[PDB]
Amino acid sequence: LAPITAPDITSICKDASSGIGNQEGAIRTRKCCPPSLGKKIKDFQFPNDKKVRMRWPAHKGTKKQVDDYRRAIAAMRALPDDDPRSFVSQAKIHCAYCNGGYTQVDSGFPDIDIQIHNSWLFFPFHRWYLYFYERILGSLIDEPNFALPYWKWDEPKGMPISNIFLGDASNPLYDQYRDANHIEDRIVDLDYDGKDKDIPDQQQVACNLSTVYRDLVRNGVDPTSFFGGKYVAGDSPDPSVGSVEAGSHTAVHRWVGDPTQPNNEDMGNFYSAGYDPVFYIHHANVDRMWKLWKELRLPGHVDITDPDWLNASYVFYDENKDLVRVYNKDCVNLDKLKYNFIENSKEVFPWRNSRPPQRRKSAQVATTGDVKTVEQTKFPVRLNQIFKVRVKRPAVNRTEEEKDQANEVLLIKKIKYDSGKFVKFDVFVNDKLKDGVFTTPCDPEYAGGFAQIPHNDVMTSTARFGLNELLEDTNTEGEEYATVTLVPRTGCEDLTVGEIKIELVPIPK
Ligand SMILES: [Cu+2]
Ligand SMILES: [Cu+2]
Ligand SMILES: [O]
Ligand SMILES: [O]
Ligand SMILES: [W+6]
Repeated sequence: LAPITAPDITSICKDASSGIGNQEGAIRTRKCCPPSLGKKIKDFQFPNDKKVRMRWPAHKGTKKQVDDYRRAIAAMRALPDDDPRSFVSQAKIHCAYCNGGYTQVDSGFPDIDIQIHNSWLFFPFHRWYLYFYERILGSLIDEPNFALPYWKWDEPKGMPISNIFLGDASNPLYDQYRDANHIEDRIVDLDYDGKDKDIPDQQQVACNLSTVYRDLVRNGVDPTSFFGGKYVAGDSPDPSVGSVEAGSHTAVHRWVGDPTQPNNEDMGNFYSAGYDPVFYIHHANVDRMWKLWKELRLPGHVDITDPDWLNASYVFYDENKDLVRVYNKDCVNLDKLKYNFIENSKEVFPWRNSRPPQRRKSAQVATTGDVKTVEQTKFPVRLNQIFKVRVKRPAVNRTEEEKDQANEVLLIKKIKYDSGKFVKFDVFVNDKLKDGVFTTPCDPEYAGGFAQIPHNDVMTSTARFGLNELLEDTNTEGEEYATVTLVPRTGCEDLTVGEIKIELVPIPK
């Protein structure tokens, strides 16, 4: 067993040096280390809160919920910087853990950094991060039952940035370093690639709902595909990045960050994202997606039970300025963490049925055209342009019972690129429409994207796309090969793909 283990973050820490493409021009500090107060690290104890903290949609808060949240951020902003509870200290936590603050010295690897992103540590780390953040905010205003808002971008009216975050600096929830084009009641683009789409609001809303369905159902088919790939001590730069992390979560980061800043600060980069209050509220909904993913009660939607994940741990300051070590295993049950999320109390999530519409055969031509197979192709391949290839399937016309027991999964492995820049490419499968056919940004042929916030230690990544639905949706369940189109969107000039294949992945019970 070799679980990732944060060191004494007050003894072992160094300025952030990873994932920041323009350090010279950086708007925020790279000195992201937490203050040293001489505290001894204590083990986590489950909270004894009387009530469950009920996190609320940021666009539908009561006057008290908004005022308390505003009042708490104000108090946090007033704290001396060196206070571990301060506005700046809380932002630096993200920078320390995401941009090279710590090493794996406690595991016996002092020359390897810890990265909690692009791995199965993604969800539980941010869960713990927010747990303490919330409890700190509550303490500052003496509200024992204080709860964060969440950015419900899975709800149409929750998709624009809530107006509680807007205005000027007289509003504590305001951040000047945001994309000026995206703060004027504009609808978030959950599959943003750095350029505004020119599409009707109704269509952006519909595709956003399809993005949530894609991240949580179409591609989030099991723990590996949803949480991200296995990451243990000794592992130096990926593992595979999860569906939410490389999907809606990354899109929102780049959508909010100010593209006129050198690293698209604040939200556009891990090192600066925490200086925007909306960052935590975005991640509050990401945290909620883990809960929703379980609540779907679909096969494969189970929590990780690998000891190497369960026993991984981080260290945070709490509201008492004590150092607390927390483990992944202790954050899986929200009841025990004494918070949850106000839900709609309706039959269904608004995105629950946003599976792309079935492609009509009348809209398709016979074949995907003249295209070579993976075996006829020389890898690696460069994505300086669109790349198409036929991938051998492990089987054709699988039964519902077989599809119920294993996901057919497209693997794009050995994705090599400079990660000093934001990267995105899109993936389409069995695209073969007749000329003239109406298309949208969320057609059934669209498998999703690979999107990566900068995290240069070149870097090597892996993406996993679910095909059980898509092959049905494109009428290609009987075809021996599946035709894969990779479409570069940004940062792919130097990017290389080393392996492409399709596998049957048994659904874990
Ligand atoms: Cu994030
Ligand atoms: Cu993060
Ligand atoms: O993140
Ligand atoms: O993040
Ligand atoms: W319009």
